[PDB]
Amino acid sequence: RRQMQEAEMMYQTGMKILNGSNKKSQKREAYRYLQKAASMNHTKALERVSYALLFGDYLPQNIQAAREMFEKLTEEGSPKGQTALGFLYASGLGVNSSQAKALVYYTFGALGGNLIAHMVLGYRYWAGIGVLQSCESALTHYRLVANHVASDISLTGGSVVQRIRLPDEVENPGIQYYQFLAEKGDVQAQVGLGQLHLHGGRGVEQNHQRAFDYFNLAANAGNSHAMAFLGKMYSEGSDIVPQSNETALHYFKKAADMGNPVGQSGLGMAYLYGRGVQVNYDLALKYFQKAAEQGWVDGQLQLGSMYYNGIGVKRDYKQALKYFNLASQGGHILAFYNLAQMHASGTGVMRSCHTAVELFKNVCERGRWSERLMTAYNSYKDGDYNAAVIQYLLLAEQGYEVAQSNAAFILDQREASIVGENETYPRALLHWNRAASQGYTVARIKLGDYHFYGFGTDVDYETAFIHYRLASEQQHSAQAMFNLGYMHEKGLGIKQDIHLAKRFYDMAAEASPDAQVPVFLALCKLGVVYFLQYIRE
Amino acid sequence: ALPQLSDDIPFRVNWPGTEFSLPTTGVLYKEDNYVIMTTAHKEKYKCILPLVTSGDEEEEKDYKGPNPRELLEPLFKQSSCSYRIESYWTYEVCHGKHIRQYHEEKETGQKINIHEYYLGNMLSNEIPTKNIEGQMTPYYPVGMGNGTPCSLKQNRPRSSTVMYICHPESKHEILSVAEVTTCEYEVVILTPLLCSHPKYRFRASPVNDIFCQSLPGSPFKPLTLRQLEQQEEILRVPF
Amino acid sequence: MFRTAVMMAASLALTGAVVAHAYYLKHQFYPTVVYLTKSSPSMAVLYIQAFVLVFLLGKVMGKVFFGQLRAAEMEHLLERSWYAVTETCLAFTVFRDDFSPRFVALFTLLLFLKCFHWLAEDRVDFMERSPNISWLFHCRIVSLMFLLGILDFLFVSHAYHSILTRGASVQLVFGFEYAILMTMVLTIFIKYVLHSVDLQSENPWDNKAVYMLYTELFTGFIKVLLYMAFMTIMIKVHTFPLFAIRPMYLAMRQFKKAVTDAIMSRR
Amino acid sequence: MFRTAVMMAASLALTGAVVAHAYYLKHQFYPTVVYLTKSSPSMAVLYIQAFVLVFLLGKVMGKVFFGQLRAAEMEHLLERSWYAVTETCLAFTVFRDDFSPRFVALFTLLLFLKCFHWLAEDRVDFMERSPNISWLFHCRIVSLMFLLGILDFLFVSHAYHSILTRGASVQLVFGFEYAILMTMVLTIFIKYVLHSVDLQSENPWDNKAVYMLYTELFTGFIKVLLYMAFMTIMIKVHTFPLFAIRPMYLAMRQFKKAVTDAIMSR
Ligand SMILES: *[C@@H]1O[C@H](CO)[C@@H](O)[C@H](O[C@@H]2O[C@H](CO)[C@@H](O[C@H]3O[C@H](CO[C@H]4O[C@H](CO[C@H]5O[C@H](CO)[C@@H](O)[C@H](O)[C@@H]5O)[C@@H](O)[C@H](O[C@@H]5O[C@H](CO)[C@@H](O)[C@H](O)[C@@H]5O)[C@@H]4O)[C@@H](O[C@@H]4O[C@H](CO)[C@@H](O)[C@H](O)[C@@H]4O)[C@H](O)[C@@H]3O)[C@H](O)[C@H]2NC(C)=O)[C@H]1NC(C)=O
Ligand SMILES: *[C@@H]1O[C@H](CO)[C@@H](O)[C@H](O)[C@H]1NC(C)=O
Ligand SMILES: *[C@@H]1O[C@H](CO)[C@@H](O)[C@H](O)[C@H]1NC(C)=O
Ligand SMILES: *[C@@H]1O[C@H](CO)[C@@H](O)[C@H](O)[C@H]1NC(C)=O
Ligand SMILES: *[C@@H]1O[C@H](CO)[C@@H](O)[C@H](O)[C@H]1NC(C)=O
Repeated sequence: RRQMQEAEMMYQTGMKILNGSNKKSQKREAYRYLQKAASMNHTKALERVSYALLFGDYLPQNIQAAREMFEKLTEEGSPKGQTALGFLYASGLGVNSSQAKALVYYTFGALGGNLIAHMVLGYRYWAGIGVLQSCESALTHYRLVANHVASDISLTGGSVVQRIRLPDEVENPGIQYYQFLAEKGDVQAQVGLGQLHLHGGRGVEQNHQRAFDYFNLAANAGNSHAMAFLGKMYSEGSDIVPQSNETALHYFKKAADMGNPVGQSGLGMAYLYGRGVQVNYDLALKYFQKAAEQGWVDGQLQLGSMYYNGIGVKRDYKQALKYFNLASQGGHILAFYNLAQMHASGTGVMRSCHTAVELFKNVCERGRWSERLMTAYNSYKDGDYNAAVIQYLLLAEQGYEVAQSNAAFILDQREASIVGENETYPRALLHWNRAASQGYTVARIKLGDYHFYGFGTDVDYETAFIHYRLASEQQHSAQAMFNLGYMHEKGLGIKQDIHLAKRFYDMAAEASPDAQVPVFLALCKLGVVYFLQYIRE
Repeated sequence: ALPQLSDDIPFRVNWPGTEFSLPTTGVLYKEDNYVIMTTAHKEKYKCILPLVTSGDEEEEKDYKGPNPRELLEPLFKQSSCSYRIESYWTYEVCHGKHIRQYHEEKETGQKINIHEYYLGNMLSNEIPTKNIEGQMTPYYPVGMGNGTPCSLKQNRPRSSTVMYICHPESKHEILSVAEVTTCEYEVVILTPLLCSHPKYRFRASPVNDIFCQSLPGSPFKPLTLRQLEQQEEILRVPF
Repeated sequence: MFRTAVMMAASLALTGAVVAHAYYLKHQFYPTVVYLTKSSPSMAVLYIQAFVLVFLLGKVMGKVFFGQLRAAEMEHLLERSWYAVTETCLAFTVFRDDFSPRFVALFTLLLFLKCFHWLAEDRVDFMERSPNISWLFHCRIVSLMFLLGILDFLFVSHAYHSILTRGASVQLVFGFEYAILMTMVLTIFIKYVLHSVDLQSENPWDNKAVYMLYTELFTGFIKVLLYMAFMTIMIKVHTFPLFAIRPMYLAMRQFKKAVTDAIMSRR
Repeated sequence: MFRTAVMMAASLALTGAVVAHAYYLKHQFYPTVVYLTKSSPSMAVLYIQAFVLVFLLGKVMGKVFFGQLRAAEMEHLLERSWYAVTETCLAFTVFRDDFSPRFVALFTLLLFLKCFHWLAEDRVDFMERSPNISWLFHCRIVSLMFLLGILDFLFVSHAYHSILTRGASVQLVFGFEYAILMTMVLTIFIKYVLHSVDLQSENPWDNKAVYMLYTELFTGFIKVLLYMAFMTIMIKVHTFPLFAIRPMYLAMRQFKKAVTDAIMSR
């Protein structure tokens, strides 16, 4: 009993250090206290450090003690220890890869309340991976996740993380000067750095205190965007900036008066929600109308929720779905969630499964677990290929399309040594196959290459021809019809015909400006063979 | 195994309870293939895992119905036949009579001519199968030639083949048109009239269902699952 | 020739060191050739191998037409090559047509014919000063003018058809230069015909000076008209004329000398 | 001289007509200057007038420094100017530093300095090739060399300061050209000192050839180092070098021949 009091104190000493310091050395000394509680069988410490051991993140990677600490977590009945043991049994990391066992662990992870076992089961029922493909099983599991994401981190949290593809970064590669430009007094540079500090992104960590000083510097300059952003910081509130409607609404009222679209949305929203002012339904709709007219993302979704719920305007679901479908193309999560809640319920639009689940999939793929794309990407750059594929194999399991290709790309180049050389080509074909059926083109060509060369399969020219054709008639990749021409001039998997080969060769010429050169040398070789046939005649 | 067991084998988690008997027909089950599982509410369950066989053809195929051409007789006699629209061309297959491919020539509201090109006029114990998108699928072939003559093939007539593939949600529509050789064609038709044939029907992998028996003392099915099934039946039927 | 051999073999081991570099990152046909034509260090070597296979080709095509240089054509060509290389790079970047495979090859093909047409002109001037002329040398001089005449008219008409097809572009400037070289071949053929006419006659040709003076007078007015219209067209164009400049002044200086010589002969 | 005066009068008349056209619809001096700066034909006329005035000033400076043309140095300077105008146009177009009047004057000054350096080298060679020499010509040559060296040093210092303060631009190429001109001026000063030492004695100097060979070898080494540095700067630069090209080969051919001659002499 005395160990339990010490272990809980040891966990809280590390948990306080973990939240307050973002340094890599400081985070790893936070996990030095969590690991001590793990040896004392502290429950909530075992969840945090076994995922750290498994993913090679904040601790040195070792699957064997990660798995051993998962089996201690399963007998207790943890929701997060049952889920990640399912991920091991699905990918065969230290175990013999039984999909029958991985479904049992996932189904008990989802009953336990986890939202990764709910995403994975919502993606397996949606794509028919290990189970029967089914709407209604994949809609119940993608809702409980999307209910959490939309309620918790809508804008109370918020995780706008870039989804960077390694194969695209190879084919075409993609802060101090910006900080120095803002140091010279530029209001636009300060607002750009302030947006990159209040929200974060592009490899820059969030800094609420630094964003407040940068926004106030541009606020004195009189920038319209900075004036609304300064009011928004005082409104929502934080540790650095206290929450107060009164000063925030007055500044937003001044911004909405002159020209601010961001100011117009906030001034209407403060009046609509009655944050420090009287509720004015007609004034809010009129103010947010110009916010929709100017093209504000947060204003278009704000007006639709007034008509979908019938607050101020008549319940015109045709007009309500007009705003939400407009805001969805701008990239707003609450537009995606509210659109999918209309399709699934059957109000406004007909009760459609399939449009709901692809809309519930995009709101689910922007949760708190999506930042592990960056941790998997940063571990790829730093030469940790064992810890960059594990964090990419979990997100590949969850249903991501970028992580079903980046995990397959790392396994394709034989870089990741956690899986054997004797298994890595079947494991890379598995995620090329999953990514190709999610509207990705390189994964459709690379599905053709694996059956062309026998990369993990028996060499099958007929199946390679199909995957090259499927990347031509739908996605129109220029390499997909150049490769289609080669199989027609050489007779691999199909009866040879030179006339079709030319057809499919010059199809690449009109489909991309990059194919003008390699079709020129290929048509000339085709012509020389044509010249060779007429000689022997 | 690599090619079939990659991810195509469906599993189902079922809860028959403490008083249950393992099935002796279909899939093979072993008493040593098992995992003990405990919920967060301290409800202990025993899940008996299945050995994946999913093999053979012992489905007792007994088909006393008519031939596959008998069902397509109503399709040909109806003469309500499908179209297909592409980038520039438009093939039109017509069931049992003719196959046509054309694009109507159009000037600035002036020209009314047509690129006229015929495709063909329709004047073994193993059913052939076609790899549709990498998955094997049976079909019924019918050949029709004597179309518009091929300029690039020694003035020989154009020959075509028509492929019927069962699809219960389709309405006799053209799936995809391709060429094997020049002036040699195949068209896959998704129609549900011949779905009644067991061999032509949509092949389904057998579900390797999992018995998660209740260890003595626990309820028949976990409590958080039971609350989950209740909400979904509530969310579904109003919707 | 051996010094050119060490230039060719060390170049072919640089082209094959950048192709075989690209068939290490992208192991197929299409992603290799696409990579080679996008990365500029890889595209630089292939341009080097193009010119190293052009000068070597030029050293071969200069052997069929002429047996060897006469120790003054090489000095004359190299002086004109410096002006031609400076002028060709001047008109390319000024026209804003970008460094493209279609633009670089077309421009360098003009200098391939311009140097071959300039070498025959020095041979044409040496033809009158050489009393010993064989049958084979006459046939080769006839052969070079026929290929120059056909290619000049073919490049003139195709560029003129491109003017009606698209409009004002860089092809009008290159077509105008080929038209100036078109009359250069005809003047060279006229001088070759005039010298061969004087070669057959075993007496001094009194009308040779009158025919030569009238030929340059015809060339001077044709060059002036082809340059004045080009300057007026480039005046009303998006960019300034710039480009040749000196070749028009060299033609005008030769035309002024030819005009003064005809006035002195007439008076 | 009559043709030059007639051309200058015609250029002045054209400039006056352009000025009248500018101050015929814009009464204010500021609006007239703005219209002149915003008009392509007025700018072209002003550039032509400036070029004519610069040619007249260069002719006056050449008449002040050199007594008369040598009938071959004039042709050499004409060929050098014909090459240099094309080289300057190619450098201006290739560098993509935008067409402005602030760099045309600097380019003209650099061309005039290069022509003056070539004329000074030709005058030194002619003085070495002539037995009759006057003290006035020597004093004028010394004054011209001192003025050219001072101007080259000032331009090199200004270009170095601009490169260190601003960054990478055409000022780096201007500084490299100024350094090449300074090296040429130092070599010409050494050659003039050797010629003055040799002309003071009424006998052939056997060590004059060895000293000239050593000076030529040092100048070739300095030119090779400068050319290698300029080529490395162009390779590290984003833009293509183009530019002179021919002067690098001439320096390399002279340095290789002099080293072979020195090895043959030794
Ligand atoms: C945008 O607009 C449309 C739709 O929005 C896009 O599809 C279009 O992309 C391309 O645009 C052009 C211009 O409209 C389309 O028309 C072109 O096709 C004309 C018709 O030719 C096609 O079909 C013939 C028929 O051949 C055999 O076909 C089968 C056997 O396979 C037999 O059943 C049949 O009986 C024939 O025997 C093809 O031969 C032809 O292919 C051509 O042949 C060469 C090899 O020699 C191939 O490499 C090329 O693919 C080539 O196109 C076409 O598939 C063609 O016009 C013909 O020739 C002359 C030139 O126009 C005409 O004067 C003749 O009257 C004759 O019609 C020519 O290709 C047209 O340009 C084109 O089909 C379309 N898509 C493609 C690439 O197929 C977009 N562009 C625009 C602005 O329209
Ligand atoms: C509980 O903690 C002890 C520490 O003494 C250690 O043996 C192990 O972590 C746990 N014991 C078990 C699981 O029997
Ligand atoms: C599962 O993998 C472990 C790894 O050591 C092995 O010991 C065990 O026999 C495997 N179980 C099988 C193959 O059924
Ligand atoms: C706005 O005022 C209301 C009471 O009028 C208060 O409950 C609310 O917390 C205020 N808003 C914020 C962000 O504090
Ligand atoms: C593993 O690789 C070996 C060769 O290294 C070969 O027997 C085969 O590819 C694989 N064998 C097994 C049993 O996995």
